[PDB]
Amino acid sequence: QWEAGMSLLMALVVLLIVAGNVLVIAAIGSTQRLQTLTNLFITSLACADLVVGLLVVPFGATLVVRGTWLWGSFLCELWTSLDVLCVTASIETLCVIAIDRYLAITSPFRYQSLMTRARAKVIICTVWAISALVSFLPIMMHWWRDEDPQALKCYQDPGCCDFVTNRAYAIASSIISFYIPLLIMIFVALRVYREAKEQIRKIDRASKRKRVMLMREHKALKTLGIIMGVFTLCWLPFFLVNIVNVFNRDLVPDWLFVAFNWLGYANSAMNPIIYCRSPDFRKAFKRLLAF
Ligand SMILES: CC(C)(C)NC[C@H](O)COc1cccc2[nH]c(C#N)c(I)c12
Repeated sequence: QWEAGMSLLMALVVLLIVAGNVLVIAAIGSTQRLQTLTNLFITSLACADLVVGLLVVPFGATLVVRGTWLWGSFLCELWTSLDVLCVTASIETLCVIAIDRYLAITSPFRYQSLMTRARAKVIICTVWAISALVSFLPIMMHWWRDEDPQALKCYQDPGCCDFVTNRAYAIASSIISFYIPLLIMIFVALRVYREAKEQIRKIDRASKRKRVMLMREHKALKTLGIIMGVFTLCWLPFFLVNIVNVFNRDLVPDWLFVAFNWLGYANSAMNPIIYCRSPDFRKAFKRLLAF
């Protein structure tokens, strides 16, 4: 009856994710004070991370608990596609926010004259467009399938929903969906840690007006660096191992490959918790929870 002592932690984590992200969307949707530009991208994340809790985690939970896929050969690929999509759409939006805070911290004038709200919404959709094209289609077109006699065995089996992929895909799909966006995100997230350091460096002047607006605008930039940071810690392991197999299979235990995968799942619930650093958010979550 070990199944009962697991469905609790699983229903618990689904709760944290959903409740938490539904909260973050409401906090921004209600409070006009939280309806900033960057907080639109943050909304996108709250959605990607929500879809995970609502669909990706539930199904993925029954596959670990029962040890067998019970929802057919279709929902297998469909659940896989939503999974890959949500992770692609995330790293891309985090990569946007980096370039955003960069262009908004080095060209304050050009930024305001070019970056509106209706344009940033286009940006958000363009990201979800590329994410689908890149992750969703190649799966639908079965470019991931392997010719291995063992692999061909798992495709004809509806009860088996293992993501057995060839090595050509394994490499390209991980580069495109993760590594390239990650490197870009990291590089730019370091260029914004230098300018945001030189701004608080060449601040022996200013005032309790200009140092207060550099105390709020360095302070959010930290919360973003934490989001980008934690996210990397939860998904970089998984993708390192993912590549290891491409070079040398049977070197990493399958139980572990699933471990690091759930590590990256937990990352969806970690966001709303980190937003409690901001006084605004922290006050907005109390309004809704009826305190
Ligand atoms: C295997 C499964 C149970 C569904 N979990 C997949 C991960 O959530 C996401 O893994 C990825 C995310 C984004 C792009 C990716 N490319 C490849 C490959 N090869 C993977 I694995 C991958």
